[PDB]
Amino acid sequence: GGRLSVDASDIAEASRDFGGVARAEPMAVFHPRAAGDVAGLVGAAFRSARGFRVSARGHGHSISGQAQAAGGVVVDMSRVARALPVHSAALGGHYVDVWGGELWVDVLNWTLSHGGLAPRSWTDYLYLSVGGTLSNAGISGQAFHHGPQISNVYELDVVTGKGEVVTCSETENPDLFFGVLGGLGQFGIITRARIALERAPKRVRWIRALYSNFSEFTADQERLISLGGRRFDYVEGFVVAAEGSVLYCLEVTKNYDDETAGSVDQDVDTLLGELNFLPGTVFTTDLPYVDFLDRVHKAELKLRAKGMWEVPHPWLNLFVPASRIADFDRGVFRGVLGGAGGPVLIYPMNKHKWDPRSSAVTPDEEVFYLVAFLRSALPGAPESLEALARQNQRILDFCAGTGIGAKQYLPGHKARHEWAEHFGAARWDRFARLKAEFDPRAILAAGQGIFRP
Ligand SMILES: *Cc1cc2c(cc1C)nc1c(=O)[nH]c(=O)nc-1n2C[C@H](O)[C@H](O)[C@H](O)COP(=O)(O)OP(=O)(O)OC[C@H]1O[C@@H](n2cnc3c(N)ncnc32)[C@H](O)[C@@H]1O
Ligand SMILES: O=C(Nc1cccc(OC(F)(F)F)c1)Nc1ccccc1CCO
Repeated sequence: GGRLSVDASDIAEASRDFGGVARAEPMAVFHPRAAGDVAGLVGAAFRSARGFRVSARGHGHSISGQAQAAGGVVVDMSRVARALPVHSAALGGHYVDVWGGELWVDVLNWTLSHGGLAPRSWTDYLYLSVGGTLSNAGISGQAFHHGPQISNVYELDVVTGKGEVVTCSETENPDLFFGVLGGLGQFGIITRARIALERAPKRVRWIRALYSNFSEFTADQERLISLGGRRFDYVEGFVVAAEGSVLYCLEVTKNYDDETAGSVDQDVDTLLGELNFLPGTVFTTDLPYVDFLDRVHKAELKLRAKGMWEVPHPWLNLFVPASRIADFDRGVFRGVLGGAGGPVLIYPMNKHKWDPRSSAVTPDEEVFYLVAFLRSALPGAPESLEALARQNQRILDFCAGTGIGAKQYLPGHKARHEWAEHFGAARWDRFARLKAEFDPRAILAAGQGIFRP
């Protein structure tokens, strides 16, 4: 049903990612029409004498070649008839079946136009694939309450490293289901995901407030994620330099529709009155739900206009235990980064919203932060990338040297002992046994660099 391509433009795209450093080239790009085509190509890789590398590519947003298949085949999962959202009296809510390669922006537009429904857990940027985010976690300001996107999926169709098509969920083949979720593409290619949906809000009251005190900023973020009961629907934060001394910006939203429109003003005021931000630093925006969710695509268009999008992105994302966040500000925000461009995001989440059976690796603490260092190197300036990479290593060295039990989100580890350390003994054993069962020849997502044939 599908086709192998050797088009130079296809080979070039499959040989690069948003990180802009890793450049491992495949022999061909596979364009599947349906799941059976993906199964055929993986089956052929498993049956071949050589056992060539096969990796699915979502939207190519990896930082360090995780979707690259050196001298093998890259499956271009990008987009056919779409399934309509479905109501279930047994689940007590809606769901939608989507193709693994579908972009979250296309999922949103589809579900809104078919019943005004939408996923309840997001990423900040919607031009990412469903299979791509579900293989990591999929995190944004809703995760503290709904959990990440891996906690908002009922079922999957997975093409294993043996080319077998398996339907899995908590009740059917749970080992494969939980293994694949946060699994870094190690156990199969997601061809279908059954996404949980809620009736979508119509509008968003988007708030930002400034802080000069890190203890008050984090104390307010930790109180907000423990609510209610009156609560915000989104809790994020970011670090700001004195020009435009360190400032911290709290970012929150209150979702509303036609029914709740008359209570949104007082709900926001009651919640904000209980906080400790700097007086006269509250900024507010009122806009449609789709416009708020697509806010990063707008930042993207302004960057493409300045030739500042197709630059190297040495991004570093860390999960930091809440017990060590104060030390982190002193040593990193004030220390390492004290004194190319890019935001530094920071906000806490609740570990109980993360299913411990999945492959995702979080710190061993109930409340932990995501600290996202989203810095870009200067265009056509290799020394800018090098200096940023040295700063990232200084951040990891700081965590190592002070015993902060941080974990990398989207891990960029190379060595086997680095992966052993990342997972820990119990999780590593579970991970390796799943690999022996579902991808014994290490064909899938070899660009992650965890296993070898
Ligand atoms: C570039 C970027 C990334 C990003 C983001 C904003 C931008 C500009 N904002 C994020 C956010 O708010 N929250 C979050 O959790 N992540 C965010 N990211 C990172 C993003 O999630 C990752 O880059 C992730 O890899 C998804 O991106 P993408 O869809 O482009 O996938 P990929 O890079 O090609 O593949 C990543 C790994 O997954 C495997 N893969 C890909 N598709 C599948 C399927 N269908 N099944 C199984 N495995 C799959 C790849 O082989 C690779 O190992
Ligand atoms: O990339 C983002 N968010 C984002 C927000 C505003 C501007 C952004 O910079 C960009 F260049 F416009 F993409 C990125 N988040 C992300 C990235 C990787 C891993 C996890 C996250 C979630 C942090 O909230």
